Amino acid sequence: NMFEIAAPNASEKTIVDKLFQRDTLVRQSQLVVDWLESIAKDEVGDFSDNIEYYAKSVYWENTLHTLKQRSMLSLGSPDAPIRQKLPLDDLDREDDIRLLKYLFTLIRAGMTDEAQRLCKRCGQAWRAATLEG
Amino acid sequence: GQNEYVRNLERRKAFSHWLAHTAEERIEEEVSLYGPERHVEAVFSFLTGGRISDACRLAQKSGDHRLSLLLSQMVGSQEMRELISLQLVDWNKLQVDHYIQEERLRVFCLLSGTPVWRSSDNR
Repeated sequence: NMFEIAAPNASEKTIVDKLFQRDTLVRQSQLVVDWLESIAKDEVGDFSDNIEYYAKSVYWENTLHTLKQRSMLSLGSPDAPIRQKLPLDDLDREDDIRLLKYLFTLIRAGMTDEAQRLCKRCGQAWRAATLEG
Repeated sequence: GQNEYVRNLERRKAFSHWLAHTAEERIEEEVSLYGPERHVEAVFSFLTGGRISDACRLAQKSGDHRLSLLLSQMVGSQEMRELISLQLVDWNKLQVDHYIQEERLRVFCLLSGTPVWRSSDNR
């Protein structure tokens, strides 16, 4: 009974652990989901357009260098692109789409630690902190 | 008034109760004056005067019950708030989180742990 043995001071973490320990059916569904995550389709890292072409040195580098310069007829002039649609550029949009497909495939396959390390490598502190939660 | 750690913690709890109680009346008066509540000031006043159980009811305009989940298991709050702070400082260093409400950012800095913030605009 140490599996569910706790006090009110025991955290929600230990709560989830005790629930998966005692609830055999939830744990069986979890093992089936773990098998599904293990046997999944994962994109190639350095041998496809996933990361081999998305090896960006800096995040929103295009948005920093240009200012809709691509969407301008001259030389011209995750909270910011949410508050103002006009910010994001096409290059960063496509690269983020690729990195997002990569991270989502990793999460669905269960490699969440590798997805966090990839968010750290790409400079995506936002997605990294989010995955940390 | 009169385990060392436990004793210190109990004293801390009593002092916190005193602080909350001595400011309670003032905080209640202030809130009545606010009228339509504003997360810039209302939330600041609630946070410094405690009463987080009622603060959550006040934050239902956006919807917030992770706090009920906190009252259930008072645990790991330190690390939760620290991760919030990390996210906030990342936003600050990324030149974003600027076109948002002025003192909303002020209140975010409070949970972060920085009592005085010199921003890029030298504010």
